[PDB]
Amino acid sequence: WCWASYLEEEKAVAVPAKLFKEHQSFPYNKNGFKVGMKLEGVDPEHQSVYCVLTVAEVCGYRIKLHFDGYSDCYDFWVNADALDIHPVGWCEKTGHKLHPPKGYKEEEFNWQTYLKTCKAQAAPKSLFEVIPSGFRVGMKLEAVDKKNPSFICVATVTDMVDNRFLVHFDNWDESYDYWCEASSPHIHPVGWCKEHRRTLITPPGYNVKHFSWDKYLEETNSLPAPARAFKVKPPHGFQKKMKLEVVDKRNPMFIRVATVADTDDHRVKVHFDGWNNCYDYWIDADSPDIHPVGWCSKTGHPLQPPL
Amino acid sequence: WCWASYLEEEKAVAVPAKLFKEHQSFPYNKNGFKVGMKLEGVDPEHQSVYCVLTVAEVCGYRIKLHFDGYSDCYDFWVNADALDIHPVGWCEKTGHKLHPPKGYKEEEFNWQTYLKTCKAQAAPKSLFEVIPSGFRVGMKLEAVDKKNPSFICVATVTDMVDNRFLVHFDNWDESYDYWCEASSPHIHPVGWCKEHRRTLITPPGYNVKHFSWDKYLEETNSLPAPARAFKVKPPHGFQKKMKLEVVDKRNPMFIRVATVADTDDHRVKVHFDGWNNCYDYWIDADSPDIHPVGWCSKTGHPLQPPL
Ligand SMILES: c1cc(N2CCC(N3CCCC3)CC2)ccc1CCN1CCCC1
Ligand SMILES: c1cc(N2CCC(N3CCCC3)CC2)ccc1CCN1CCCC1
Repeated sequence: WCWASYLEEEKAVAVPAKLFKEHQSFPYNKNGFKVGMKLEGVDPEHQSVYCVLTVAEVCGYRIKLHFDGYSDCYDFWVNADALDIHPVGWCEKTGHKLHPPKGYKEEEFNWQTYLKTCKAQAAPKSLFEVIPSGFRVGMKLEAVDKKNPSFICVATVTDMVDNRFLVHFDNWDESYDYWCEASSPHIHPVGWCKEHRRTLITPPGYNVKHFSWDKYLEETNSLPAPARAFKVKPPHGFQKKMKLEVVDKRNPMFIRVATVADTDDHRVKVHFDGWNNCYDYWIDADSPDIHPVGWCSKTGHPLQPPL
Repeated sequence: WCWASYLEEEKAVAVPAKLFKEHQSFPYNKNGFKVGMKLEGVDPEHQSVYCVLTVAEVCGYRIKLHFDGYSDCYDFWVNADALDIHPVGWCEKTGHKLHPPKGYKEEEFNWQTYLKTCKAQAAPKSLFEVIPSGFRVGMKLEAVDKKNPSFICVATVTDMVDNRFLVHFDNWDESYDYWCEASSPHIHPVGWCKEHRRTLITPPGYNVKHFSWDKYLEETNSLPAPARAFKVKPPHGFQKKMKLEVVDKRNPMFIRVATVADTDDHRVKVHFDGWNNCYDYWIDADSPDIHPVGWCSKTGHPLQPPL
C-alpha cells in the first residue's frame, strides 16, 4: 500500500506538510522512551493533577502511558514530544504537587524509594522538552467549557508551565480544567461576553442577579488577564478532500488514512477512508493527533489503510 | 446473511434468550415513537437532571433522542421501553424539576406554550412504562464511583422513581450521579468498607482523620439504608464463545454480531466478530444494550454482520 499511488488513484492532494505546526509534523528525533521507564505527567481527564506514570508501550514516535497502581483502562497515548509529560523530579523542582500511585499516600512516597521498590529507572531528562506573554497564575478571564461549548464562564489561570497554562472554572469541579495557550479560541478577556451580547456563566453559589467583574476581582483580590496577552489564532489552511494521517480517537493505537470532510475556523472534520460517514468527527486543526502524509512511515508507526 | 448458518459454520451457540432480563429480550410491543414527538428524560451524563427531548430518529425498537436547543453531538439512543424517559408533564406531576431547552429560563417555559411555539406534539402517555424495598430518598450508603471504580464513597439516595433510585456522592459534582436498583453490585450498606478492610472515601471538605458514620448521620439528620434492602444480584449465565447482538458503544446506531470473549460475576467482555480484539470491552451483563440472537430481525433493526 502506497500513498503516492493512492493519491493518484483518488485524484487528491495531501494536506501540505507546511500547514502543520511543529508538534504535528515530522519529528527531528528518534523515540528514546523504553517500556518500563517512569516519569511524571498530567492526567488527561483531571488536568490539574500530576501523576506517576510508566511507559507501557512504544510505537513509532508515540508512547502509551500507564498510571501506576490504577487499571489499564486508563492507559493513554501521547507523542514522544508531548508537553505534559515530565521527568522524575520535575514536580518537586517546580513546586507542583505529585499524586502518588494508587495505594500510596503522599507521605509514603518519594521517587528514590519507589524506584528501588519497583526495580525500575526514570526516563532520562534528555528525552523531554520561551515566547513571553502577559498571562499569570491567578488572573481571571472568560472561557468556554470544552465539554459544554455553548457555555462561557468565569475562569482562572491556576497553573502555568512555559507557554501553556491551565484554565479552571471558579467553583466548578476540577475535571472541567484544561491546558491551553495564549492563542486559544476558547479564552476571552473579561467583559468579552458583554461586548458580544453573550451570557456569562457565573460561579455556583455566588450576586448572580447583577454580577460584576469589578466587584468580583476585588472580592477575590485578583487581576484580570490583560487583553493584550490574548493573541489571535491564524486560520489553518486545510481544505476539503485533502488527505492526511489521523489517530483514531475511538481506538487510539491505530493511525488511519484520512480525508478532510469539512472545516471551520479552527477545526477540521476528519473522515476515515473506507468507513461510513457516521464515524466522521470534528477535531482542532492544531491537534497533535493529526499528521502529514508519510508521518507513520517516517516514524516507524503502522498505518491503517482504507477499510 | 443468516444467524443459523453462521452459528453452524462457527460451531457455536447463541446465549440463551432465557438468560437475558426482560428489558434485554424480545419486546412484546411495536415501537410507537415518531420523529418529532417530544418528551422528558434523564440526561445520561448528568443523571439527576431531567430535560426536554425530541425524538430525532426511530430504528426498530430504539429511538434517538435530541436535547432541544443543544448540539446534535449530545444525541443519544435508548430502547423504546427505557425507564428514564417520561411523557410530557411527568416532572410537574411527580414534583421533579424540569430543565428547559437551551436558551429558555424556567420562568419562560411550560409545555403548552412550548408545543405551540414548536408546532409539535407530545409523545402519548400510552407509549411509556412495583417491587417494594426499604430504600428511601435521604438514606446514606457506600457506593462505587462508576467512573473510578476503585473508589468507594459516602453517598446518598437523592431521587427515586418506582424501582430505580439515584446515587449521589456527598460534596462531589453531580456529574458523578447514577441511577441503579436495589441489587446493584455497586452499592453497599454503611460500614461495609469496615467489614471488608476497604478505604471509604469521605466527603470533600469534611474530621477525615477518624470519620464516623454515626456522627455523620446525626450531623446530617439522615438515616442509613437498611442492610435488608440491599438485595443480591444472581450471577448471569453467559459463557465464553456464546454469540449475541450488541450495540456498538463507539457508534451506537449500529448493532453488531458479537461473541462473549470473557466474563466475571456481573459483566461480560464483548467482542465484535471480524474485528481486532483491541476493540473488545467490558459491559454489565444486565445492560439494555446487549441482546439475544434474532433481536434485530424481530424488531426491525439492521444488524451488522462480521467485518
Ligand atoms: C447539564 C449540565 C450543564 N452544565 C455542566 C457544567 C458546565 N460547566 C462546568 C465548567 C464551566 C461550566 C455548565 C453547564 C448544563 C446543562 C445540563 C443539562 C442539559 N444537557 C447538557 C448537555 C446535553 C443537555
Ligand atoms: C483523579 C481523580 C480522582 N477521583 C475523582 C473523583 C472521584 N469520585 C467522585 C465521585 C466519588 C469519588 C474520586 C477519585 C482520583 C485520582 C485522580 C488522579 C489519578 N487518575 C485518575 C484515573 C487515572 C489516574
